[PDB]
Amino acid sequence: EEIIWESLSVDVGSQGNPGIVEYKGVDTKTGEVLFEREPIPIGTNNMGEFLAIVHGLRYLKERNSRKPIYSDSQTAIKWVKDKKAKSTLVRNEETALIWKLVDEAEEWLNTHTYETPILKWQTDKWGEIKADYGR
RNA sequence: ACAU
DNA sequence: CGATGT
Ligand SMILES: [K+]
Ligand SMILES: [Mn+2]
Ligand SMILES: [Mn+2]
Ligand SMILES: [Mn+2]
Ligand SMILES: [Mn+2]
Repeated sequence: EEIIWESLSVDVGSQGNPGIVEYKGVDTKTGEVLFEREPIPIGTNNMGEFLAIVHGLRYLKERNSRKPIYSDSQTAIKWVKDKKAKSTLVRNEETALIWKLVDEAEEWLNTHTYETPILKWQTDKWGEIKADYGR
């Protein structure tokens, strides 16, 4: 209904899907970039969206912030809620790195607590999420 | 059909 | 046009 401007917005960017994956988090109110992941050689859009939310959870918890997180990915929001990323990406030598990051994110979710609301950014009403890569 |  | 997901 209404944008919660006091929030963190996260998004994936990619070159190919599957392909090179990165993500970033920004202050929804100002667009200031708060964190950026170094590009990962092979992953999927949804894996990256998942890692971006989990990194946001860790970022906010470390600084004792109760702000919500916006994501535009229905899939990734559900995976975080389930603490399980149900990706179809083959597990092989080429995909080992992204799968290590995903498994490690799930492990974090299963060993830590948080109250952070994870909210759907309503692209159809509000335009692109402020962490979008412009591609 | 919806979300990327 | 193709791919990732519920
Ligand atoms: K979008
Ligand atoms: Mn997105
Ligand atoms: Mn796993
Ligand atoms: Mn985007
Ligand atoms: Mn895009």
